[PDB]
Amino acid sequence: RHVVICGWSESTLECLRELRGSEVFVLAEDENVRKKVLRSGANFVHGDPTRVSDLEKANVRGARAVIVDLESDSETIHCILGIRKIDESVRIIAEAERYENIEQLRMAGADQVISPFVISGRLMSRSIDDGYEAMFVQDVLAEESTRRMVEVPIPEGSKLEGVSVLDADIHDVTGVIIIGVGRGDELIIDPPRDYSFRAGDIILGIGKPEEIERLKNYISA
Amino acid sequence: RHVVICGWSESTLECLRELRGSEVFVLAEDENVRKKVLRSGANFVHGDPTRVSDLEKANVRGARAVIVDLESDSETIHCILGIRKIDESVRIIAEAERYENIEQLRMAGADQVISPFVISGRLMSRSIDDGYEAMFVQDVLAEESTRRMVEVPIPEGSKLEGVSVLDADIHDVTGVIIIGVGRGDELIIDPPRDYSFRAGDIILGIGKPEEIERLKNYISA
Amino acid sequence: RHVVICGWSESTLECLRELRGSEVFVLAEDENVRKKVLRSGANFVHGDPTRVSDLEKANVRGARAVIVDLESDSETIHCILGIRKIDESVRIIAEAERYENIEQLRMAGADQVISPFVISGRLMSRSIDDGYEAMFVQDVLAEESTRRMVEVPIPEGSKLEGVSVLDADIHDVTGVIIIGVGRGDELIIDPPRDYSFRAGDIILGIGKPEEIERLKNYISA
Amino acid sequence: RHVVICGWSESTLECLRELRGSEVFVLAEDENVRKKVLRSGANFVHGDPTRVSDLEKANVRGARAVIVDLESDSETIHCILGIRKIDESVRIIAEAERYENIEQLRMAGADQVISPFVISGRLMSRSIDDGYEAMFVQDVLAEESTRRMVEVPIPEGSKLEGVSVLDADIHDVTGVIIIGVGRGDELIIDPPRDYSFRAGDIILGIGKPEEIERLKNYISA
Amino acid sequence: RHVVICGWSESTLECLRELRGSEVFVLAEDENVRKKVLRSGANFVHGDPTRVSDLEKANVRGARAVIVDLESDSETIHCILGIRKIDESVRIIAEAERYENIEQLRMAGADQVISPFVISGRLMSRSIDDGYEAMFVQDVLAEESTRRMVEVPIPEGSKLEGVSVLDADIHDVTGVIIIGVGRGDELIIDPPRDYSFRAGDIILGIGKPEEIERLKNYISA
Amino acid sequence: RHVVICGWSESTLECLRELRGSEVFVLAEDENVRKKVLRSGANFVHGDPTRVSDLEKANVRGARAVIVDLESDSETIHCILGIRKIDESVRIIAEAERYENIEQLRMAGADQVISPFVISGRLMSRSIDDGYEAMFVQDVLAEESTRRMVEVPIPEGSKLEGVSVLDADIHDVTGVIIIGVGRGDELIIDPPRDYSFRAGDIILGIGKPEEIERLKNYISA
Amino acid sequence: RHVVICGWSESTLECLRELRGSEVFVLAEDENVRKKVLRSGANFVHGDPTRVSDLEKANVRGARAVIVDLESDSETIHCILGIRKIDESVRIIAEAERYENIEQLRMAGADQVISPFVISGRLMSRSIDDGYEAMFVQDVLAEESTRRMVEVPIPEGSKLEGVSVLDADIHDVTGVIIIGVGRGDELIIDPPRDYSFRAGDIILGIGKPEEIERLKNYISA
Amino acid sequence: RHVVICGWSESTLECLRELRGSEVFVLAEDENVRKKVLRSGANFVHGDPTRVSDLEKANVRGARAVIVDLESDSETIHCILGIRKIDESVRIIAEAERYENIEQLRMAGADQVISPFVISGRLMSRSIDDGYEAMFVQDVLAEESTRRMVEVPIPEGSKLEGVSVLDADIHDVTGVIIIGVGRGDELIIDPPRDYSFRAGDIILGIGKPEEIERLKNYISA
Repeated sequence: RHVVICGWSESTLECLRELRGSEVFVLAEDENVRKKVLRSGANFVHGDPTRVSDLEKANVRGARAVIVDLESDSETIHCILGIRKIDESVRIIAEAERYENIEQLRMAGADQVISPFVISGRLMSRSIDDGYEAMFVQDVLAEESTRRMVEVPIPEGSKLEGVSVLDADIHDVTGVIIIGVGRGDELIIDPPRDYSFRAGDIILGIGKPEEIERLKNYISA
Repeated sequence: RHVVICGWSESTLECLRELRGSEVFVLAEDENVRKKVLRSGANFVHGDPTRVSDLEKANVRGARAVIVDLESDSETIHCILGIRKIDESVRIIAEAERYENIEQLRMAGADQVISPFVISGRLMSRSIDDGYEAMFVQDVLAEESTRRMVEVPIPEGSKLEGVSVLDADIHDVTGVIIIGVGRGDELIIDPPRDYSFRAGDIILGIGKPEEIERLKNYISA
Repeated sequence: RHVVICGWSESTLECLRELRGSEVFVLAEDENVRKKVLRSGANFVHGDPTRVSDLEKANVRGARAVIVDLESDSETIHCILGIRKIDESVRIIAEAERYENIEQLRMAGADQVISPFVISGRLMSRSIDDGYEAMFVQDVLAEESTRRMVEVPIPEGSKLEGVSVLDADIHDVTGVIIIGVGRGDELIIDPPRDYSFRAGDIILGIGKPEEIERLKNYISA
Repeated sequence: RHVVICGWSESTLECLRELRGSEVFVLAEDENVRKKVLRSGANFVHGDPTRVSDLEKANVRGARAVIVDLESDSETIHCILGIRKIDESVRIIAEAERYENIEQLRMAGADQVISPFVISGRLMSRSIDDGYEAMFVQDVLAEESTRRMVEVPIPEGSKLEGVSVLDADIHDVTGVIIIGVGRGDELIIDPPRDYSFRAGDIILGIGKPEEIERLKNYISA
Repeated sequence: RHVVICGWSESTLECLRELRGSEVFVLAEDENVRKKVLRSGANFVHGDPTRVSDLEKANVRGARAVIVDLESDSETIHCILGIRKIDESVRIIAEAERYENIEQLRMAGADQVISPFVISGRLMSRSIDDGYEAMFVQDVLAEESTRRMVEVPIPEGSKLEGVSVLDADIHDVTGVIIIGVGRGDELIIDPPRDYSFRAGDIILGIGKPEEIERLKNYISA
Repeated sequence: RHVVICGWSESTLECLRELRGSEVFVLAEDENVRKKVLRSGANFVHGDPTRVSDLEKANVRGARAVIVDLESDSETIHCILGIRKIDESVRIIAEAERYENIEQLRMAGADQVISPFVISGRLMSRSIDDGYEAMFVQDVLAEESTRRMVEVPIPEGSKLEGVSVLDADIHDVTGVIIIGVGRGDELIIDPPRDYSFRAGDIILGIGKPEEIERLKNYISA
Repeated sequence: RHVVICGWSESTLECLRELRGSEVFVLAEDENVRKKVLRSGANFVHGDPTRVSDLEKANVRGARAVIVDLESDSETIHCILGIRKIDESVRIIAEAERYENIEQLRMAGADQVISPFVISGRLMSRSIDDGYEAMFVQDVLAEESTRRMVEVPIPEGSKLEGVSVLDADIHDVTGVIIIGVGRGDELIIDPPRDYSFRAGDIILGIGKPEEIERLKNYISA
Repeated sequence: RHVVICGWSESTLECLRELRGSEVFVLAEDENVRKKVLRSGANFVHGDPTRVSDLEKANVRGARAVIVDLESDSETIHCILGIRKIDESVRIIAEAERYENIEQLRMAGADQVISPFVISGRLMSRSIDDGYEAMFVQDVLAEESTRRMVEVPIPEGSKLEGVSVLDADIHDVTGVIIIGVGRGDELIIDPPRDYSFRAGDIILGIGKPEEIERLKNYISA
């Protein structure tokens, strides 16, 4: 199981910061891309990511996950549609440029959508006056200068097994703010006070390196 | 006061959903852009955002804010530098493509920096396995489908003035998670338990429309 | 109610041979297209037919039909999807370039697809030796030099109402070779001999101009 | 005896679906085309198909057939002219974009013309209202989902030799709709009832795999 | 009756030095050509000279003559074919780039071919050693600096009517070297000594302007 | 000694039909040109013909002749200027686009100018009415179908040495029309009746292959 | 007497900073240049500066001076040649890119040559080590921070008329470093100690605005 | 230690006249640059000199100097900033196009700036009338035909150590016109009469080669 990236932008370069060590195949039609992809220590596959026979050429079936990021949403959607006809199980992460098309990328079959231009534009217009939101996003989601965001799983037979959010007191015990809990494909933001934790649940929250460290300790029993 | 936009992408289009009805002047060299900018109900100024004389031609001095989003960070930086030479007061929001260049846009004189490709790429790599963080960002920062992030100010003569975060009990009172407090240019994420609120402080948090309303009530009168 | 054409090619031009006298609106982004479109006696709408806001600008909702034929299947698919989110009733006729994408075009929401490239290329390989098929296609489906394909509806109170296909004996009476009968969205090619006609049925036949005239009379009053 | 293809499009790619296994020379001047051609399993000769020296380089002389599909009818007509100047015998199959030029493709020398854009354009305009015709052509000339078009010869000493059309009663005996009969270079569509079959005639008809198979038996032995 | 020019090169600008005073319509697709064509006191028609409807648009039927000079031979031919399809009578002067195609221009329907590239290439290799031929062509066919080639008609009731070439003694009486004599469509280069002149014959030969005036006088009245 | 060719048109390719078997080097900057240049059996030198160091690179000093035919007159002139700067003796044959620049190539330092565009334009305007001149240029200077122009040298101790033009009676003895006589750098078109031939003079005239052969014999031995 | 400028660059723009107030015609091929030229307050003529007819359209004849700065030395040379055909008197100032062509620009007819790329590259290579030379040129010929270069003429009835270099002792009297002396068309840098001044001689020297001011005083009255 | 050059122009070509034989590495993104750079005897690094990772790859750290001259002031500035973030010691020589940006190039960290466009344009306006200045610049800074600009160090134990400019009398002794004295980073143009020389001072003068040679000897041992 390996990672396939369709298209190449700064996004997919930043993506290879955390996959550089894993076998990554980049599928793009432009030749000039070969140089850049090999600069990042990834495999390059020359072909058209909108063509079904070329998606297979890059082992899309049986692959760990596919990241789609082409030059228009038109191409991005069409590429997704191709993957779903090749393998309906493989995880698809795709970038959406236009807001209109977030819905389309999902209906094409993308598992998770990323809308960086929708965010950017929204953060711009809000930050005209103040935009403390903007510098939050910049410092937590972009730079992670002091704080980071974490997905921590509750392991089987955890200390928090069957413990309500109220009793768990996660924020004061560990320092991490609890944003929400994830089960399956579903995230419950700001969970009810008496929600009960299970093994396999995902805790999502903001915290510094140490507060995160305390969190991981606080969970295994 | 009016808003000047340098360059044109989907970001700046998405940006105009919120200023649509305000005096917005878009400065770009490409002729094809006039067509789209007039489609969005904004003014068009034909010039080179990197040339100082064209920046003045677009009323950058004494403008409310300038948003900089050009085709490369090279240009973005060069544009900012031109603005800082016309007016060192005017608020500058700029989007950075490469990570290495976030530091540079600040040194050039940008007030708030946005890094959509840094976020996008980082979200991509971590969402290969799970990515509940990814769908959080998607549903609150991008789509605002159920929840939203808010900046509410503490009015002069507030009910919460001189009251600590522990005493304020804002989470249990209103439903809104308090992420941080802004004073001046400084955002304090997860503020000290005994931190004292002042008039003019900005509350940054996540909430549903109703939970937001209860917060607005909870401050004034 | 009018016809909207997304994109411009020789197909969409040949299409105006039969609507030449109707309000046809052509939506395309390339400026060069205007000149050609106005030489055809057609309305031109400048815009991106993959952008929902531009499709609506072209009065796609409540139009007679939308013809989609863009530079790539990628865009053609995307366009269809956008139309389908503006109006799910409007009839969509779309041209597929690649074979793999005929079924993508239907699953996007096009009511009728055409694969001129697939027909053409398949016909090529088959005409290397003989190819009486190719000259059938050319002389009947392209030039209509002597014979034509016809769709003739069986009107209310028709002479043929409730008459069996063998009993009707249309080929020997009229001259027209009956290929199939259409009801609703379903075409029964070579219908069983004991099939009954109803008012509303469509007869699909090959025939000479006089032979077709003879059919129109044998049906009504 | 081998096949020469001048120009590269989705049509010529679809051609090699049926030619894969035989010796094909593809002549175009774009280099990008080498890649797609060798992964299609054909020989590639880089050069200008409108230039006679390059056509000769591509073994047009004494080829089984030459298929011409260039970017404009200008080039396609010029190409055919060249081929006829090298070899006036070789079967020329050429694709006409514009209607006006179908007449010219023949006058230049092409033995059979295909006009995909003309067919497509006409099917579009017709299918606005109903278009059961479109879905016939789609499901028999393109997809061959249930029915196909056949060209079966009458072999030497066949059961049907010297038998009249009415006497042969082919539709009822076999299930196949007889469209026409080919003698020499001409197709007689809907032949007279008393037409006599000869060894060497070609039957052009519509039928399913079983009906087709029944037809081949019905003639020989 | 008026002159129609397809395409635009330096040739066609030089052609206009002697029609400037007549109505000339240049038919080209390039917008840039408009500026140049109006700088010569010539009319501009915007259109595709290989498309028959654009050819008709520019009054090709009933035009005095059509000059065809397009960007490739492929086109020049296609253009000529279109003109011949509108009017089989109209005089066609066509410029030929490749030698291969001098034949094809004539078969397409050109009344006179000009092959400046062929002439030029031959003069090049020829003039490496000597090329006295080269400076003749330069000084008589290009510059006409002292001499020039003449076409002079023999008027009705001419002093030369019925006089043989020997008896007429033209070179010695007038100074004009006779190259040939034209009747109908036939050009006799170096006419035999006993060739008899007729009213309507064209004398073709080289001469200074005084030698030409001498000939004019020597034939008429 | 060898031929150096700056630039590449159909002119230069035609030029090579007569040198094919000589070491000819084509100096051009374009990569596409390599293909075509090696397709004619010529050598490719990659350089900028207007850059003197690249000019030297291609053995311009001490080369038999240099043929200049670049894409604009600005370039052609420039080139000629470098070659003259590298060597004032070397034979330069140069093609002229605009009439304005025939003077400029000669002053730049070209030995013989060819102006096919000027010739072709004049022949166009001329041939609207008649143009028997046109078909002469076509059949004698371009195609040489039955006649051609010759340059025949008078050998040392020729039978014509010291014989006058009248006494030589060349036309009547040989069949060749004499146009002019070449001495040194000077061409005397239509030489006076009493011009005395010398060993080294060049007879320039039009003739059939047999008429030319007759002349060669008539002069020597 | 007005100024014609051929071609547009930052140079010709920097030029108009000192000319704005006088009649300037700018001749350029590119349309985009119009807006920037009228923003600079000079007349713009659209046309080909390498063509005589267009140069005449731009009023080169009897202009005060013509400045030539086209995109290649090729064009600049051709351009100058054209001007010299129109007016052999007009002062031609031209900019040389390549060093090899400075000699060509003069031989073409340019009165003064400026070689900014040659000065630049030369200053780049020297300054690797020290480069106090680089900062002199920058601070005197470019920025004129504290000092600049002067050309003060010696008027009729001059105090210095007939006085020698040693006796005039110009540096000690005025602070101005005497660089050279202009007589006719020729500058004598660092003249003999006993050189005697004349009215109309031009002094070329380096100085501050006060030092320069004293020199003007020092000469007249 | 070696020299790194970012971007390529005739400036950087002229630069290699003085380092031709030294290890020069040229960093540019355009493939086409490769061939030109290797014709100059320099090394080519393929990369984007605005990307920090690519400046690193070019060994910018600890290089002798870095010369920046890119397509636009935007890119030139970005480059300098990248270098200063890699090494804040390395000497940066950069070329500025626009006047506004000379300010910026230094503020980005360039040790020495050159503005060939500013000089050139300034000289143009100045030289419309006379311009002996321009011919100083041309013949001394550009061509160096008779006289050169020089930087000579006063070595340790110099004859001139601690001698004033009045007492040194360098102009009358050696013939070189003393312009300024350089110490550290500062140039004192036209130094005071009684300025004392020190070991390590740089003398900036204008001299003939013998004049300069005479200075080198007057200065040592």
